[PDB]
Amino acid sequence: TFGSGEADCGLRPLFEKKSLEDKTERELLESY
Amino acid sequence: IVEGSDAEIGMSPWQVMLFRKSPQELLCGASLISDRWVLTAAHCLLYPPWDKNFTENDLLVRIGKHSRTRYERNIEKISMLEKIYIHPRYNWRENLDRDIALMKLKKPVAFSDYIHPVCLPDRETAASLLQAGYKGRVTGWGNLKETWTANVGKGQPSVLQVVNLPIVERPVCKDSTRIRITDNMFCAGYKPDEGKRGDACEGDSGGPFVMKSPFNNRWYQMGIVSWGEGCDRDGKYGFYTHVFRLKKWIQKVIDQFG
Amino acid sequence: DLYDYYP
Ligand SMILES: *C[C@@](*)(O)[C@H](CCCNC(N)=[NH2+])NC(=O)[C@@H]1CCCN1C(=O)[C@H](N)Cc1ccccc1
Ligand code: NA
Repeated sequence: TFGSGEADCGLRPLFEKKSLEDKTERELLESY
Repeated sequence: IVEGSDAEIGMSPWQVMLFRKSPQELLCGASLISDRWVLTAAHCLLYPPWDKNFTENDLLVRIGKHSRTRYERNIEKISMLEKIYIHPRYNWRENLDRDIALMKLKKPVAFSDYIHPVCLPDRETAASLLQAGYKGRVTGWGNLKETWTANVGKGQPSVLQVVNLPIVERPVCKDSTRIRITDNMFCAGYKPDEGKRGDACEGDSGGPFVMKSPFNNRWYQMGIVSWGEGCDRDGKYGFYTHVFRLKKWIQKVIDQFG
Repeated sequence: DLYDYYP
């Protein structure tokens, strides 16, 4: 069943999969 | 998107564009949750006060696009719609409660560096991230300003726009509007006291409000751009369909209906 | 409650 989606969901090939951060994602993390 | 910036390439690889087929017109955003299922807002498809009732054959989606100022040959993909599911208790009469729909693709898309699905929140992500002040990220090709503005314009940008915005506490969402809010909605945006600006706008409906989990570093779609009053007004907040709340519907459609 | 119309 679907659950939260597929095994690789939410991991971007050009960012997370390369251990690279996008230019503004730190703004999100800092809010947490 | 108001007061956003141009997206980096591959930054939002779950972004989906919903077009009218005849003539070709960008209507709404959407998001990729598998190779063949796309989430959007119900009102992009069905809104009887405006005689809007689009069928599968009226629409098409484009996926993997970064700029409208180019056909991105070999990168962007298209599909026609096999089936539309509107939430059966979507409230178009009053307040767009349950502003959510699923679209199943006739041509499942191959994933690539530019095309990849987003997650739906589990209970733990919802509890931990859906808190006042925590920021999520909203994307779209909708209007840049509520009204035409000097040296900016109004309507649709070439490059996908992105803005990060904080979730706002429910009592402030409620007090900001005379429209009746429900638990299947949340609101986001800066308050007048915060100085920073930004919002979704017309044409961004159906696009995702995503948050990156600090626990597992995955992106989760928490909201769908649903509605507002104007765009980027002081003391007004964008409204989003609460994906977690509606997740059992999403799952039933995908798991059961075929 | 937690989910709309569930169970
Ligand atoms: C269809 C979507 O593009 C759009 C998104 C608006 C987002 N606005 C901001 N500031 N974040 N939604 C709509 O245009 C919906 C569809 C029906 C009318 N509408 C509205 O947002 C009205 N401005 C207000 C409204 C009317 C009826 C019921 C609820 C809200
Ligand atoms: Na505002």
